Amino acid sequence: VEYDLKRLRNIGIAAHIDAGKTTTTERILYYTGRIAVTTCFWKDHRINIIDTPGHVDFTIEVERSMRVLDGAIVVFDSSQGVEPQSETVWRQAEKYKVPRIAFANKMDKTGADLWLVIRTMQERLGARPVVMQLPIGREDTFSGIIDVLRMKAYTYGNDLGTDIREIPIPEEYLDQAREYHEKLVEVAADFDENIMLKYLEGEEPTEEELVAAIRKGTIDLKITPVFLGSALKNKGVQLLLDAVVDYLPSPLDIPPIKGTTPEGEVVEIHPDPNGPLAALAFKIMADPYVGRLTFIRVYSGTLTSGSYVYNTTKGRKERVARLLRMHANHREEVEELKAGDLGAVVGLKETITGDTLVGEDAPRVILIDVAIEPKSQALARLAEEDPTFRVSTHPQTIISGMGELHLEIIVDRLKREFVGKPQVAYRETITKPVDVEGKFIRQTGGRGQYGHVKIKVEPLPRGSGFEFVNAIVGGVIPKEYIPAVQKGIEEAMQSGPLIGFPVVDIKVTLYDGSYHEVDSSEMAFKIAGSMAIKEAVQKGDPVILEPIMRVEVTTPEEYMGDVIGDLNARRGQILGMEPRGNAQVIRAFVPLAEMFGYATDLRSKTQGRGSFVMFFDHYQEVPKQVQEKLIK
Repeated sequence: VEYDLKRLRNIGIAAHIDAGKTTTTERILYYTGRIAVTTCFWKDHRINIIDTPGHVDFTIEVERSMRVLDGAIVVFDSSQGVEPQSETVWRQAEKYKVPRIAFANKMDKTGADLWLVIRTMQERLGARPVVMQLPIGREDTFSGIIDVLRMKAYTYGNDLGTDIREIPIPEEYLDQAREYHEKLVEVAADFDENIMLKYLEGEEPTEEELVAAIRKGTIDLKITPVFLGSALKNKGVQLLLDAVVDYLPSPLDIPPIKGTTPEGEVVEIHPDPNGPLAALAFKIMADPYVGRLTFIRVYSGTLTSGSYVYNTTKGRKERVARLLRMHANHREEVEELKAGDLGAVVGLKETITGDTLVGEDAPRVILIDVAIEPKSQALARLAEEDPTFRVSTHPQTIISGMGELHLEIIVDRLKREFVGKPQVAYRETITKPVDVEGKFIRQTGGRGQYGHVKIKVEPLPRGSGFEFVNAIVGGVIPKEYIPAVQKGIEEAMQSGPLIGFPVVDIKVTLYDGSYHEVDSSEMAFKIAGSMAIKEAVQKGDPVILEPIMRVEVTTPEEYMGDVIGDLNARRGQILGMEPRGNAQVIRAFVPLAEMFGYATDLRSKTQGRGSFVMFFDHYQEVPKQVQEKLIK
């Protein structure tokens, strides 16, 4: 019993709200429960159920939720096969190469038609779908379910699961089954030579050969078997499981994961238990008891309760208090989880998500600027988890960073859990080298001040930051003020001549000036300094730098034209593109500003079938035609 790395099946139920990703799990658990990562046994196997983001988009949450599991059961709404949403899920599973099966749920709701699913899938996703079971009864008749592999029926006595009888296929369907059973028999052929020869003689192949040949084909990604049923009616839930055990991948089925080692080079992280440990934190949930817990996934070696781990992604060392195992009904305190498994590690700090943990003996390996900003308690705890955003000064309340309205996630993880102007982060920098001077003669009253300096600001390559230099020879400006100067210069940078945005990519070279043996002061040289600047800037054909964007739109081949079109209107610079299995993806450059509410446009331009993504790539000027407008 206990554990065998072959008995492990780590899966997540990818789908949508409606499709039934929830009910579908609520039942599974109900069922495995008798006869953020809940685990439950089913027929000799440990099934780890890695809860999926399921909020449709918002990859980085979904990607982690992906690289972390092996299985995946894309469940569909049999009232409309491949609805737009679930496709994108697929694309996601698609992208990350996760082997997967399909569940035609709601097989009793009015529209319910298995083929509708089979038609679509083959069409929209372009998958090679195997039909695993036929249904008996139609929609709100849908009685039992057939197994075209073992050729055996199951009639469900009620919508509760307290009734269910194996029965021979009533002759009503007798042929239909005999038909698809052979199509299946066929498919296998393609994978197990041995099979075919039996196909061609009409020789019926062993149950294993099939079930096992078909499994090979799925883990290979060449196919996607299909099961059907009703979750909120108790029909099929069990079988769906059998499937999971039957054809989904255990950790060793999956290919070793690659890893960035310093010195470059990516490597093979085998699930060798007797190997040096390596794991990944993907979700953190503050628990009522025990508190902040970290769910992980062991990839190589073994982690034991009360041990030390070196989080590479953060240089900090951490001690693993105790370890836990989340069940539906009862947390499970344990002393260790081996390579391939995964669970919650209680007692940890400093460490986040997507972090890489190792063994203080083992090899240490690793597995944004926030261009958009709007207007105490809250941000401190919100800053605890989420190093993405940034509490910022700026001339008085400016959350700043990453994806549109993801900030609105921070806005609602605020005034809910605990405005406006979602605007582009612009910059200002000269383009031609200027030579200036600053001066500050005052009286302030009876105490006279004096501060006079001379600099030469230049255009720094985009990317280079700020560079402050000193040419001052033998004190013309006394060494004790120079820093003051550097301070004022550091203040002027704050609000650019043009539109008042940080100034950047500039080289300040202080080279002369003067002073009054006493009329000078610290406040004095910080002034002429934030003058010599604000001055040299507006007199240096200043510019407005905007965030050119790097985007990844995923359009099926169908609309891949008018997309490259609208996109091109976005002032974007398409630069390439590769195909993503069925559909094709396009990577370009699109000036952030020319991109808001893009989501719903893509939404409309493609029937709600396209999905993009974007990471800040860089800064570039903006033709006066844009600036002229931007200055209005």
